Amino acid sequence: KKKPQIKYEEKQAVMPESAAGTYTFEVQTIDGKLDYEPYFTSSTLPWITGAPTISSRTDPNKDVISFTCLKNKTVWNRRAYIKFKDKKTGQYIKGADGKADLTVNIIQKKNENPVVHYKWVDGIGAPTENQKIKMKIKNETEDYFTDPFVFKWKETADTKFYNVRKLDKLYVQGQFPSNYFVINGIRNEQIQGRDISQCWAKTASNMLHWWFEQNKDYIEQYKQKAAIEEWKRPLYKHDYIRGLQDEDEGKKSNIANIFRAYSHNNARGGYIEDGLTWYLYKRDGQKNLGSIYPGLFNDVFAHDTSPINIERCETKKEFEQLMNKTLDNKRAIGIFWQGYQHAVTCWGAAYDEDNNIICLYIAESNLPEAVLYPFGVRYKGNIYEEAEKNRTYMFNYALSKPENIYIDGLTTLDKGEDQWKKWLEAHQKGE
Ligand SMILES: [K+]
Ligand SMILES: [K+]
Ligand SMILES: [K+]
Repeated sequence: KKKPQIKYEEKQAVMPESAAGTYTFEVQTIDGKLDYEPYFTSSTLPWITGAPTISSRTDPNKDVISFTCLKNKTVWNRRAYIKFKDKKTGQYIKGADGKADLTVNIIQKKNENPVVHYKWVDGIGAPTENQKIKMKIKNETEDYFTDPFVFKWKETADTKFYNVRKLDKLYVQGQFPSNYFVINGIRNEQIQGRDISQCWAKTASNMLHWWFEQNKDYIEQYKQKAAIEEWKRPLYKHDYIRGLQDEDEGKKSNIANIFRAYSHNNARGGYIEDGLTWYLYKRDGQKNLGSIYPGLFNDVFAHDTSPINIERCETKKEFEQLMNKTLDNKRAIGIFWQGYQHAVTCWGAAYDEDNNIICLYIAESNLPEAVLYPFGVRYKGNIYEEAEKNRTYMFNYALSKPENIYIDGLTTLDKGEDQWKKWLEAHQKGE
């Protein structure tokens, strides 16, 4: 009497559709019918209902194994594993090489028709359908990314986000104006500013434009009530001119021009939070960041009352908690990572029906178009039984082979409403 065995060609994944259902695969039964029991390697996987079972043994050559899945609402494949226990010995059955356990890889396919909702940074509106631009797949082929959340948000006269671009990247030698980089400075001096490594400053400038717009009425009062230092008076405005051609980027943003003319362009880079501090209040660390120190609202804010925060994330739970808190608190968003420290601005996020964050809409100062670009959000480990670390990779749809960008954290800028309120109540009490 030969011992019956089971076999399965492991290179064959079992791939159920995204729909809910009971799905099957076949296990070969050799020399009879082994007494075994299938088991998922994790029993707490929420999208699998119960254990797998042997649902038919009528064919002498094969067993049918069944398992039941919930609908995959997400835009990612998801993975489970089935092993088999010999019921007499209690031991896991060996695979073809005789050493590894026999393991069947289950990969339930993604939702091809997700319902997506969006959350944008407070005060910048939301894209109209006419402002959403589909994206060609690059290798530019004539294929397009076809998932609805993959769009560029085109800047127009009517859009309210900010995306200041690096003049060093836009510049075409011999075609752009020779004076493309010239800036008229605070003392009406002419300065040539370069921005090739100023990712951090472009991100700070975008956030500062948003902050000056949000706090426009407070800043008007501040200019009328504070004893402003004479040289700083021209800095209490923000001009961001939409509709300019690339050759005119030097005229587009007074804030970006201040960083370009008076900060540094060190190839190591800088930090978003340092640019934000430098613009808004005095701190000893930023003493030598530039050749001037704007510190425009030190009467309102100090480091103790700071509207700037820095937080890190290393899991899907950490990233999503941070993003949702920031978006629900009317804060602007800078994203950083070590690549030199890289920095971009985030203006919003796309969500699937499970509230997973699936895409970010990014002002990238290194990228050429006057648009926000979609950066897809992906994970390499399980998102149901999360490991100690599950980095939130970012996928640049615009690039022809997108290297993985592990988000390190978020530098955020709050409106500072309580601080502004306390400042204003203090002046009216003295009046
Ligand atoms: K689930
Ligand atoms: K099980
Ligand atoms: K998964």
